[PDB]
Amino acid sequence: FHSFSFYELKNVTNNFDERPISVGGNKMGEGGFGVVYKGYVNNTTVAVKKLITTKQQFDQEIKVMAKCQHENLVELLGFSSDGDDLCLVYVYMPNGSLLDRLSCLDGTPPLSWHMRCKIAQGAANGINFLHENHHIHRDIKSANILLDEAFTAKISDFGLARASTVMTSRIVGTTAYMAPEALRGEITPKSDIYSFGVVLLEIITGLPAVDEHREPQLLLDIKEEIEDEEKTIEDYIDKKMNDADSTSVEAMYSVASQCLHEKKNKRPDIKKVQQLLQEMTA
Ligand SMILES: NC(=O)c1cnc(Nc2ccc3c(c2)CC(=O)N3)cc1NCc1ccccc1
Repeated sequence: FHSFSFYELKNVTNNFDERPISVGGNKMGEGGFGVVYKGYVNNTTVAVKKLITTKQQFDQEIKVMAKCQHENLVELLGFSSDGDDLCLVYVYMPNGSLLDRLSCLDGTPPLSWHMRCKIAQGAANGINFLHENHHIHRDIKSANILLDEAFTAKISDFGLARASTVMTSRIVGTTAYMAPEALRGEITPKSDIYSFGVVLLEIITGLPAVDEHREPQLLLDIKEEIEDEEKTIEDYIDKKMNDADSTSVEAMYSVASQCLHEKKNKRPDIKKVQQLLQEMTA
């Protein structure tokens, strides 16, 4: 890819400025894995991820990348195994995460239904490619669907991804998005489909998967509220959009509801998901 040299990265991220971008700093975000900073490497704006158990998820991401190169996956430009810390250099996504755009973080406009259908279709192509190449993401969520200049969906965080049903003791991912069997230890591509279903619900509603001050706290519980005839998806539609037509909204929910099949084998495969998502627009 490119070994970069820790000192070039330290330099281009203003000595890894802890100050947020908001105040003119370099810190973009965090996560248990490490801090992500904005850098400037030869006119190119980059995203530099500086990393409980000490070099795992590093060589994992490096291996999953190189293997995986699709227009719906974030591209890794380099790494840095020298100096003082383990860094990874990805392409800077100017339109941040889908979670950010759905929540209108930092006064951005609300995504239209048109944009949301491109984002769903695109993210499905990315999962498709990953599954075609026998990889299971294990953390499909809206925070992990990044958006470029043209609002193309790019799937991120492959440090947990596994080559493909096997059970495990170290259970990882984001609950609220996690499939019931994934919460039990089952490593399966079917879990990725379930987690995508939660993302479609987030796209439709504009509601985050989990909200402690909301009833229900878990967004997947609204699927039960809808199915138990109490309400309709039309009552949950993101009011922050002028172009969401009930016919395609119901079509997305139909897909989301199929993904959110509690029984792993009853869920559609990513290819079925892609063709139903294509159908919705065409
Ligand atoms: N506009 C933005 O805020 C923004 C710009 N560029 C990004 N690049 C990027 C690409 C691949 C990967 C990562 C970041 C982290 C990783 O693991 N892979 C991510 C962004 N937001 C989401 C974001 C995610 C994590 C931390 C801070 C921020």
